[PDB]
Amino acid sequence: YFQSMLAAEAANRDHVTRCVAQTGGSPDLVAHTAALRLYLRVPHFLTEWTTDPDRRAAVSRALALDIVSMKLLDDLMDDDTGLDRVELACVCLRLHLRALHELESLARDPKAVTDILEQDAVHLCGGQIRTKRSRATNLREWRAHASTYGSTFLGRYGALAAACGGEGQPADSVREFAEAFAMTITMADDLTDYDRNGERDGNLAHLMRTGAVAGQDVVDLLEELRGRALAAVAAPPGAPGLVPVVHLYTDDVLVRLLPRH
Amino acid sequence: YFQSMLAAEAANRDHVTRCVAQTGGSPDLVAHTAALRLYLRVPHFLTEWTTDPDRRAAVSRALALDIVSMKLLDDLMDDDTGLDRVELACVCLRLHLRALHELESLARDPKAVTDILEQDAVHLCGGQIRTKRSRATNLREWRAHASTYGSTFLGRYGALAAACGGEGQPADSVREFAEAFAMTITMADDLTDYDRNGERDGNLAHLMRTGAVAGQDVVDLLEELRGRALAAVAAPPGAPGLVPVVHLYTDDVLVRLLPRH
Ligand SMILES: CC(C)=CCC/C(C)=C/COP(=O)(O)OP(=O)(O)O
Ligand SMILES: CC(C)=CCC/C(C)=C/COP(=O)(O)OP(=O)(O)O
Repeated sequence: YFQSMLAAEAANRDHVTRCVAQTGGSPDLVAHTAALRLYLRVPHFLTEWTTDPDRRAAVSRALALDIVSMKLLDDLMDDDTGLDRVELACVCLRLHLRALHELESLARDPKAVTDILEQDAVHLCGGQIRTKRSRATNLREWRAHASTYGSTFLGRYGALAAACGGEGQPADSVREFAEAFAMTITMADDLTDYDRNGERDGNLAHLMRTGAVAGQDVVDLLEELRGRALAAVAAPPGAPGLVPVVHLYTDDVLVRLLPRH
Repeated sequence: YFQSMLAAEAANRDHVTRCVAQTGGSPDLVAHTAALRLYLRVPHFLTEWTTDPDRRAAVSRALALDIVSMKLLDDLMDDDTGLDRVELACVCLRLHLRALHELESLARDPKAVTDILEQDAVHLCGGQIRTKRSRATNLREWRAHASTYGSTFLGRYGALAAACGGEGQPADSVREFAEAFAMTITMADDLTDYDRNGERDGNLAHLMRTGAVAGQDVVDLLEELRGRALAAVAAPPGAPGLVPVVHLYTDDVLVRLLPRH
């Protein structure tokens, strides 16, 4: 099942790029949203605890919609991309409105969705505002900024994934996996995004390159995140299928990322 | 009651600027969202058909939240403003999430909100994408672009306003008022926004200044929009309180806007 994954990634990549295009997406944007592999695939992982296949394929795409929406919300603020700003915005909002719509139907408690989304919208947002204001300058201090725009971000789709997955789901363990997994990813993004498009202010790669964070710490943490992640997957019932993934990813930062630095 | 209005504008201006600030709003943004008079006031009009005072004050603020959210969504795409992009985005999303949350509680049919929002999200969005792509060059052709980002935009809060206002509301007449009123506003924005911050491509002011639209047509339409608006206010029960407003505004474009051109 390092198949089931790319099949859902293909299925979610299709649903999204079809909403993107039919809304006025340009050939550079449908193309952009189609190439957001990780985002499109992540939903599959968040719904691993979900039993019925259809409802699984269901919530997997719903999440993929809002996740990309959110993504484009970024690209519009970061402003790098080079795509048109007008589209990025509409399409963003479009996709969202939609995810809300579908997620809202796959819910047991309709009111449930808007709950999760609101619960800490202040943390998620004030956290990414301040994150980019007072750029971090040390681990205990980067792992704090990464705990918001990263951990809490995915934490929520984790919760949604659970509120729309169908009763008998380790509600909070799903979230634990989400929040844990998410950070290993952020480190994966920082350790890579320094080399590729030369970055440096607040970056987790720079802070290592200037004795502001010991490589041994980075690792310690990366190893804790696996621990924390693998822990939540076990929680009963348990998501055997994710055990391989958690390793596959954490092992990838360790193997091909941390070495460059 | 050209009082009840500024009192609700003051009440909605407060609710919003308090969410904006507590989320990380900068002193230039809380200041910006506080000065968005029209947006903050419009909700009051959309809930004129609503009987109970509390639920009215209720849905009036809820709408004010998403309306500003949407506004800032713009400012981020237009990109003019000069505020930080990171905030505009977060705060935007914040405010939204919130409006959804409150509106969602003042609903009879929870699922109802996400319905309205989705119903034509493709029209609202594809409409504002294409609107700015193939910039308009004549009335029958500007009044078409204005029929989306403008009419349908407010049409929806109109519908929400009705789905959260409380049974026994001219569901569709509220929307008629919204969509009608909205366009008179857009003309008010174009007829003014040409002089102020020198604009010209697709602008309803330019197209008059180059024989692409006869002033007599502009007026004909402005007069139809009042007709259409005043019509929906009458629809039973009827919103006597809005009759003065509809005039007050349409009469203002006629009196102090159309003359400059
Ligand atoms: C609060 C909001 C609107 C957040 C933006 C959405 C988000 C968390 C994107 C993840 O990007 P990333 O952190 O994985 O990397 P990159 O900066 O390259 O997109
Ligand atoms: C579809 C989206 C996200 C639309 C933006 C929100 C909106 C309709 C703002 C109204 O602005 P306006 O038309 O009254 O004038 P201005 O361009 O000056 O803000």
